[PDB]
Amino acid sequence: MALYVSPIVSGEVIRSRGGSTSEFTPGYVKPKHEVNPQMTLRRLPDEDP
Amino acid sequence: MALYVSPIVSGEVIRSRGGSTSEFTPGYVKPKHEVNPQMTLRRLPDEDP
Repeated sequence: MALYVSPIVSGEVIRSRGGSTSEFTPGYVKPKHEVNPQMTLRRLPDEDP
Repeated sequence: MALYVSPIVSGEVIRSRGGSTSEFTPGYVKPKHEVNPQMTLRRLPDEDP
């Protein structure tokens, strides 16, 4: 804060401030999915008969 | 989901979707009526005498 150093002593020296780092590197996602080429033979729920 | 697959273990295959039905034929209705031209001689409740 400041507290009260008297005008007869030098006083203490404050450490200024600062210093904080961090890392958040990798991440990933990959939704592979199949087309199923033999699924197209039968009738889909759509595509009215 | 496709959560978090790392990019050396490329990943797994999903099965997409599909399927539903129902059956109900037409239904039917027919209200027959008659005209019977022999009952037109007597006056209607309308058609003041």
